[PDB]
Amino acid sequence: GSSGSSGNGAFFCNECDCRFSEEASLKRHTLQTHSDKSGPSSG
Ligand SMILES: [Zn+2]
Repeated sequence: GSSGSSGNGAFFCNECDCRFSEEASLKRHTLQTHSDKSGPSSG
């Protein structure tokens, strides 16, 4: 798919499977859901 598409919604989490209408909405999820320090972070 190339630039130009009816209706926004082209942001899907890379780590997990999800969708977000806005970019800001996704970014947050990525952090909250997948905190920068979660994997090696025992807790
Ligand atoms: Zn995610």
